Amino acid sequence: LNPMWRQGMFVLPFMARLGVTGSWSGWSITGETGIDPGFWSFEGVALAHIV
Amino acid sequence: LNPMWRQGMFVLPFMARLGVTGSWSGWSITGETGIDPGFWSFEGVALAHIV
Amino acid sequence: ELVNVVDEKLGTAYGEKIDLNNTNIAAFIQYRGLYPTLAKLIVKNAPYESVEDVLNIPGLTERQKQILRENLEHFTVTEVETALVEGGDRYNNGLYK
Amino acid sequence: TLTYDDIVGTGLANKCPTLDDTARGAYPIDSSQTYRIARLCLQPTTFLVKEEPKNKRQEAEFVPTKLVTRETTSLDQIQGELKVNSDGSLTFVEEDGIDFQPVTVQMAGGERIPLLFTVKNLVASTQPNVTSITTSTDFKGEFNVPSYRTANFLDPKGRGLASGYDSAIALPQAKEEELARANVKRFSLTKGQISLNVAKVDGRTGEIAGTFESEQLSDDDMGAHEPHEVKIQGVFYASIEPA
Amino acid sequence: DQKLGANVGSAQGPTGLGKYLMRSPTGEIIFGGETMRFWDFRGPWLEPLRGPNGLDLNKIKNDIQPWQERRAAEYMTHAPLGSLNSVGGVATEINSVNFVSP
Amino acid sequence: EKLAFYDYIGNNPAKGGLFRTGPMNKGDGIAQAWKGHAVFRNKEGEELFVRRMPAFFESFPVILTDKNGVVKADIPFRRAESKYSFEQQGVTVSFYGGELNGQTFTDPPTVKSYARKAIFGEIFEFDTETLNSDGIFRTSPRGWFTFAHAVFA
Amino acid sequence: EKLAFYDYIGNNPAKGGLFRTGPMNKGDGIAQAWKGHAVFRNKEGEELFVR
Amino acid sequence: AIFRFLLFFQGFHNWTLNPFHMMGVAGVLGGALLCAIHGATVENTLFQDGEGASTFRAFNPTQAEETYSMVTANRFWSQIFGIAFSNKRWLHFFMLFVPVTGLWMSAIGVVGLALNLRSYDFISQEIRAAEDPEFETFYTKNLLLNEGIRAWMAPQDQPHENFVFPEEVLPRGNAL
Amino acid sequence: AELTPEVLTVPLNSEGKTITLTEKQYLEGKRLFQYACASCHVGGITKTNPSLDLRTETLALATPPRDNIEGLVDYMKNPTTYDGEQEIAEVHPSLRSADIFPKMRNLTEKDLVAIAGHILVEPKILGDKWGGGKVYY
Amino acid sequence: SANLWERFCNWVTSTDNRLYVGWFGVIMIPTLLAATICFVIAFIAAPPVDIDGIREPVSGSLLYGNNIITGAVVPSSNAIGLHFYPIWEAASLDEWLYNGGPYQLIIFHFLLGASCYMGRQWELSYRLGMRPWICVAYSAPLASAFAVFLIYPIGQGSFSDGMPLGISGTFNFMIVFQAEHNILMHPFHQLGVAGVFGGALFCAMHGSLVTSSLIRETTETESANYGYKFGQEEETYNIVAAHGYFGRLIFQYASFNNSRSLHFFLAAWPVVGVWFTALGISTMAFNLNGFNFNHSVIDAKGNVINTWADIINRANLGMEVMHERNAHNFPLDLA
Ligand code: CLA
Ligand code: CLA
Ligand code: CLA
Ligand SMILES: C=Cc1c(C)c2cc3nc(c4c5[nH]c(cc6nc(cc1[nH]2)C(C)=C6CC)c(C)c5C(=O)[C@@H]4C(=O)OC)[C@@H](CCC(=O)OC/C=C(\C)CCC[C@H](C)CCC[C@H](C)CCCC(C)C)[C@@H]3C
Ligand SMILES: CCCCCCCCCCCCCCCC(=O)OC[C@H](CO[C@H]1O[C@H](CS(=O)(=O)O)[C@@H](O)[C@H](O)[C@H]1O)OC(=O)CCCCCCCCCCCCCCC
Ligand SMILES: [Ca+2]
Ligand SMILES: [Cl-]
Ligand SMILES: [Fe+2]
Repeated sequence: LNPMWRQGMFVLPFMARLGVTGSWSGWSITGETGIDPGFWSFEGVALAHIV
Repeated sequence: LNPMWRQGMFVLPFMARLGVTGSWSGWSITGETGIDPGFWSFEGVALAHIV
Repeated sequence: ELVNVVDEKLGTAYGEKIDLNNTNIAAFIQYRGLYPTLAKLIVKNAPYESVEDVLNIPGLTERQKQILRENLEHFTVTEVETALVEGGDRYNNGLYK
Repeated sequence: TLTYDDIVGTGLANKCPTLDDTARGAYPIDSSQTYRIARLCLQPTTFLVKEEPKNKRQEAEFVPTKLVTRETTSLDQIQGELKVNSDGSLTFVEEDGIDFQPVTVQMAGGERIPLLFTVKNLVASTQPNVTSITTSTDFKGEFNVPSYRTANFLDPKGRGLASGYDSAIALPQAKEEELARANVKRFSLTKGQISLNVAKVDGRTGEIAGTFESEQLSDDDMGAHEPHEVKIQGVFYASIEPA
Repeated sequence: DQKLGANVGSAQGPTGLGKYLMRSPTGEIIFGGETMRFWDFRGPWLEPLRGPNGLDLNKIKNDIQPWQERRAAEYMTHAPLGSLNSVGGVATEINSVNFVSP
Repeated sequence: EKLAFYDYIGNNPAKGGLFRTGPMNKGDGIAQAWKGHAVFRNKEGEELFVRRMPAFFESFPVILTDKNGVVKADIPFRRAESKYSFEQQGVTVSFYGGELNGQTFTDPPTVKSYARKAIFGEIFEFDTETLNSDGIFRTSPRGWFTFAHAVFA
Repeated sequence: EKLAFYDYIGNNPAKGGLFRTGPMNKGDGIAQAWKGHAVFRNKEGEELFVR
Repeated sequence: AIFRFLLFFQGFHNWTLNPFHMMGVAGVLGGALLCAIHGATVENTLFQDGEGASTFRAFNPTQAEETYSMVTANRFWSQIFGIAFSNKRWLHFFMLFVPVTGLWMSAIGVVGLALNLRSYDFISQEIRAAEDPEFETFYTKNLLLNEGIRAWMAPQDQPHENFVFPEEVLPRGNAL
Repeated sequence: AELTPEVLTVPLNSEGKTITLTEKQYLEGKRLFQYACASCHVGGITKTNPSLDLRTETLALATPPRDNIEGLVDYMKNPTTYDGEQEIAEVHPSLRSADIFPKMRNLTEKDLVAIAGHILVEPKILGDKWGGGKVYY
Repeated sequence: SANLWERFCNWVTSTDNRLYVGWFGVIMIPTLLAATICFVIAFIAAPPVDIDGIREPVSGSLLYGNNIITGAVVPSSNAIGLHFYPIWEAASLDEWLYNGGPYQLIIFHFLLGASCYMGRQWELSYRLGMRPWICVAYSAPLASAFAVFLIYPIGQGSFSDGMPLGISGTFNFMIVFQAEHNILMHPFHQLGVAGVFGGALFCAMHGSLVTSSLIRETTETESANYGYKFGQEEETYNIVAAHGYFGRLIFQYASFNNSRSLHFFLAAWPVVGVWFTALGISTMAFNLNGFNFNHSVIDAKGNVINTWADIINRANLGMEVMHERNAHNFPLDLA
């Protein structure tokens, strides 16, 4: 009932469309837990671009 | 219980110290009614300076 | 409604006399010959349903029971308060000089 | 056997003893000879936190959590009598020991969930008629879960229960009805459930081992907010002796 | 406090950490309080209380020797704390004990 | 009421902060009415007096003394050995003139509440809603004029 | 619930305004739960339908 | 008697949290840096005007050439720090500006403390700290230190007030 | 405002009888108090057990009474718990344990009396300070 | 290629680089970059840290409710003490951030780099044929960073007692220090402010005198600074006119006339003063504190006559009594 597109998320969906659906903090777009996104999480992608 | 110096008035007291204690709208600093401040009201004073 | 149990306790017998069910062990030092041996026994031996129940502590010598009877007027008894008894606070409530 | 220095820093100290795959026998109960537990030990493996189903009641499940503290979880040196009951059952009654360890775990969001993992005042029981303790001889019972923080604890603005400030001294003329909950400290006390299921016995030396599962509430921070429901799974080790 | 009838093993301090005994980050049973930083200390007076997992609750409960108690008291009251003008104690102490650890 | 209003520390220019902007009403709120003079007494009937707050202090403890200045009651920090808690002393408060005129309060929280307020002098009723006040004292125009001209000079 | 949520005009992109800034949650609010399907009837028992 | 004046301003005014004071220390501390760095720079970029090792005698009291290599000084700091002076006239005015400006800012802060118009608190912080008992910053920590300073000092520091603070009303942590 | 012999008059025994110390004794006691007590009893407190102080009132409610020269002197030889139901000379400095507490070897009975006198004179001078801790510093 | 390694060494050592990457630079540059990057990310986004090891997390980052003034990087846990706590010593980063992991990574990398920074201040001076000792002046502020970030924690037995990486956090370190050590009443500290005050003093002294005795080469409506060109032969100010003035302000022989003796004094005073203040922190890292004149002067009866030293002590108790609320269980603070 409270997905990204309700929270005015604009960049987040474009990262989810191509694979990146997890965070280093543990949560995930699909709503799963215990998953290991590796480096390429939302933080990772954001990190990369800044560099 | 709610005088000028409680409402953060800075210029208003200096206008009352020298005579100007009424408004064109009817009220007055002392708290009286029916009074006629003439032209030299707080509005009047403010008006003059602008001119 | 929300209330501070300790401050509320101070409006009872506790806060006027030594509560055998709550008050910290160091309080027994303000009366003659109560502290080391006896106060340990009092505290260690559970709560009491009445002041007099302290005379029934198993093992008490005839002299110990004598001393206790003397200081009964300085004792009271209230409901056991968790905030005051938990964490071993009756042996050390973090208070010193 | 290994000395202190043979354990230091290895983390082995936070590990309950284990039995070999062999030891799967059975320990006998005289029922006319008193028994006690010289050493019960509980070692956590997983901390599960039941998530709040939001407003939308949809039934909630337990979710895994990351251990944000370190290897300080295990309970050890537990002791008490293992009295034999009329119906031929066994009930353990804890006396003393390292019966509690403050644990703090993180969640998906990043929320830290601090809890007081404990088994204080444990009263576990078994099945009726248990002449010999075999593999899987369920122990079940309750324990007490005292407030995470004790009476003397003060919040960052100095307020506390047994000590500290009476109110929000930083807002001298603010309305107090809203701050009520945060000014008035409450001491929480609740019950817990645990079940110790044996997996390895050893009638010779009289030491059993297996796994446990316990449930309890987490810290409510002196009654400032609602506590989380926690499920805790791990392994245990008990040393039974006549005495 | 143990002599006063306190169960040091299960005693809960203000933070809920362990008034007298707690665990080191690797699981060893150590002394509680701010003294958690000095859990690396080894000393003749203290070692006989140490077990294979750190401080043994059983030795602590009934193997404490008198020479150890007064040793602890001695060293406790002779910590390397002092002033330049040699006044033993914390910066807020009163003049009396003229001492500064060598 | 006007006369009583001057005997309230929330009109003291020495109270406030450099970045505590806005009128004094953003602080304690718009004054509505005088609750009345609070008289504190203990079980023996003795009248106690609240030690007022010096301008220097951001926060001040609640202490009650008699005429001779002997401490009879207070609000303890450590309860473990409190001798003068409002509960132990049966402190009560009565009001004369004003909103709370003729009324008496004996329940410790309520009594301690007003005692907590008497520190500031005469107790008043404020409107905190309107201006969304934060309950933190602010200085008067008298304070600001003095500051600016002292710096400028 | 998710399926029912899509059948709500407050998620229709054709609703809103040019200067109605922020996420969709600044509008109707953060969706908490599905109150449920509402069936309307009149005295005769006839089931009615909302346009 | 000056040390207490410091501790007082901390406890009562929270003087360290004042922006005008911070500029103050920045000027003094930064001024004491300029003093050091420039002196060291000059002594270690000197020309050889003598045959002795103690280069002090080798100075010309009657002007003429620059006694130290300004050009070398420039390229040095430009490579270690990235920035460097290149105008002795600006460099020395800068040495005047920094510590004088700092002292003046610290003065203004004190003028505000006269009316007790201090920089004691952050309202946004206090409001959260009130509602939320788990919110703690080094800012919140410091204010608790101030409360202790005020309570324990006031009685003997302000005799004229005839202060009497019962042991029980004294704000204290655990054990201590 | 001086150390009169009026101040140096302290109770000798339980039966009301008193003794008057001299300025030599006081100083000597004060010096000996630093030598063997101050370590744990600085300013009338007890670092290794803050629950029991050297207040005259505390010493009076002791068992036996230790609020006199005689009480204190006996204590320095055969120390007991507050109720007196247990001898603690093994973990407390005393004459019968000078082998364990070397500082007490030198101490002779004069020294004991001086020290005892010191404990009774200080609160007469310092007052609440002598008993309390950092609060009264 | 004349030889790859030979060329590499020539490039590193090259004085034709915009920024002199020295041999010390080979260590400095990477270490300083890790320190800074880790710092910036932490100060903004790091989660609360259980500094006192009492499971009482302290948030000090922007995103977690702080501003510049309050925000800080919180020292490692007291449960860790002096133990080495790298990322690869934690079960997870969540754990690493909770126990104040970043702090060690920063202070260690900084202190290392800041040391090599001193090493480079020699190297470049060597490559350019100028005298050394500039780095010796920088040893004073560095020795302070060392004392505050490393020496004091070593002495006290935990890095949690090291100075936090933040404004308000720095204030806490001081206030507490004063309580536990009475630093204001310590000679080495007093020498420090003497050096710092005198420094600012002499900085203004030298600054003004020189800028006031400038030779005229500028117009009335033209910046007086333009009367100097980069790379001059002769001096831009009348040092003999400067000495003539200052020599009359006090008295001749109490005035400098030797520019070299002047600039030496300008450098010596603050460096030496700060050196002692750094030694002060390093000394009080082993609990050799300031003068204790508590209850010193007493009257003929024995009553305690208070001094300002006592008034200081009351302020100190309050700090002592209130700091680290829930961290203490026992009477004496021996940690
Ligand atoms: C990093 C540490 C640091 C630093 C660098 C500073 C820096 C400063 N502080 Mg400070 N402060 C700090 C931390 C720090 N603070 C902390 C932690 C506290 C505790 C809260 C304070 C509390 C504090 C207070 C309370 C005050 C300062 C003030 C000041 C400023 C003025 C100091 C000065 O030049 O006096 C120089 C003072 C003079 C009066 C100069 C005139 C002296 C004459 C000319 C000398 C005559 C000498 C004579 C000829 C010789 C005879 C003497 C005889 C003995 C021989 C300066 C900007 C002061 C300020 O802002 O004032 C505006 C001030 O009042 N500070
Ligand atoms: C075009 C690309 C684009 C799109 C589609 C979005 C979409 C969105 N952004 Mg976003 N954003 C973008 C680029 C974009 N962003 C960029 C480049 C930045 C960096 C500055 C941001 C920074 C940003 C922030 C900080 C936030 C958003 C938020 C949002 C969401 C709310 C929508 C909103 O507030 O609209 C508002 C739209 C308008 C007010 C329309 C403005 C049109 C102007 C006034 C026309 C100007 C005409 C011109 C002056 C005429 C002169 C010409 C004449 C002389 C000829 C939405 C998903 C919010 C969010 O995350 O939601 C929770 C939020 O808080 N955005
Ligand atoms: C100096 C004369 C003066 C004085 C004493 C006042 C007094 C007052 N004004 Mg006011 N005002 C003035 C001039 C003055 N005004 C002028 C000229 C304007 C036109 C812009 C206004 C516009 C104005 C508005 C719009 C409002 C007030 C309000 C108020 C009241 C609230 C006070 C307040 O918010 O302070 C706040 C004070 C500060 C935040 C102090 C700022 C100090 C700065 C940050 C220092 C800067 C240092 C500098 C950058 C350092 C760099 C130097 C370095 C490089 C060396 C108070 C009665 C309010 C009111 O009516 O109350 C109900 C209100 O809403 N004023
Ligand atoms: C606390 C620090 C401090 C002190 C003690 C100090 C001292 C001095 N600075 C002077 C000068 C200067 N100071 C300057 C910039 C600075 N000075 C600074 C900080 C200081 N400067 C800072 C930070 C700066 C940078 C802005 C300049 C630019 C000058 C000068 O031109 C001048 C000089 O010649 O430099 C060498 C001298 C003025 C002599 C004078 O007027 O005597 C005559 C007047 C007398 C004797 C009356 C003074 C009476 C004072 C007000 C009361 C003192 C009370 C007691 C006597 C003192 C003891 C009390 C203490 C224990 C607190 C004097 C030696
Ligand atoms: C884990 C290992 C990671 C390995 C990293 C990968 C290799 C490093 C790649 C570097 C890429 C970035 C280039 C930067 C260019 C530059 O700096 O100037 C370019 C100049 C020009 O010279 C230079 O440039 C010349 C070519 S040209 O002129 O630039 O075209 C060249 O000929 C000459 O050799 C050379 O000196 O380089 C220099 O002057 C050399 C010094 C460079 C200093 C590095 C930064 C120092 C940081 C100190 C710590 C700061 C702390 C944080 C500060 C906020
Ligand atoms: Ca939750
Ligand atoms: Cl603190
Ligand atoms: Fe110069």
